[PDB]
Amino acid sequence: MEMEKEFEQIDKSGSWAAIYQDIRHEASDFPCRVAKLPKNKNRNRYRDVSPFDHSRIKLHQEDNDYINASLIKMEEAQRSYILTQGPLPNTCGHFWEMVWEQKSRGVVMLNRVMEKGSLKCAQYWPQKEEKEMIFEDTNLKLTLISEDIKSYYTVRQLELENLTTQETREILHFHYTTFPDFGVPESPASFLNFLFKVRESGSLSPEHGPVVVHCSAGIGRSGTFCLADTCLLLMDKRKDPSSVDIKKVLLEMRKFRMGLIQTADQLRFSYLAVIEGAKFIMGDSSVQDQW
Repeated sequence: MEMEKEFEQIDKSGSWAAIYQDIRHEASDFPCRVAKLPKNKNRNRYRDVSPFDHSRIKLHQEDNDYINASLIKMEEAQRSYILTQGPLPNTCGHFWEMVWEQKSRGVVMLNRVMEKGSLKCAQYWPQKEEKEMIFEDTNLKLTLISEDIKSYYTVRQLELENLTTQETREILHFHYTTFPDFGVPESPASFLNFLFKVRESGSLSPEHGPVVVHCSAGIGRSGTFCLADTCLLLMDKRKDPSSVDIKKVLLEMRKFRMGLIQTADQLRFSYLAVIEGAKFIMGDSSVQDQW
């Protein structure tokens, strides 16, 4: 496959930094006026990571409709993702309101609450069955239903209830707990196994609203997850591991949210994942068992 030729030639000449810088230079720049309004300062985790106005998710409140979240709509792949920052202590209600209004079935969390000894995300889901959470501002109730903990990720079944209406929904929470503080995993196997666990759940499927994906800023690891998934989908649709250009798909996604893929490392790991994942896509269904 042509992607494996490119990977090996970029590696051979140690120009990943150069390739990645090129992507930074060519990436879209759109306005983020609403994110930057004074009233929204405390709704943003990082001053340098903002949703573009044109693709931002709007909350359906007439109060303040702002949340730091972007709709990434991949037209050809026929997949949509919402990428958002890790909820702040004051934005957990907004987060779950978005999940509700967007009709999402899955939340994919790619960070730990604490990394590098600092808090990266608020504790926005309940950790015990008997202690549900109520978000008074958005009138939603959230209850931990079950939790399946594996060595490198955890899946939880949550019940989200709209207290206004009393309709309830099941949300699946996919928590990848072993993406390293620095660098990236040496093997994409754990990551791919995770992604396919999300896929098998139905969470990425067209019957539902777009999956919600976040890490701390919602661009690095979040970008890696969506990039790999979309690339594998395009390869599957076309059955042509050669026609799928990962740098172009990445640039396409960056039309919808800035900064997707934060380091040359994450770029290289993205190639790694797509290359290894394409073995499964192309008819070798046994590679999933070895992941």
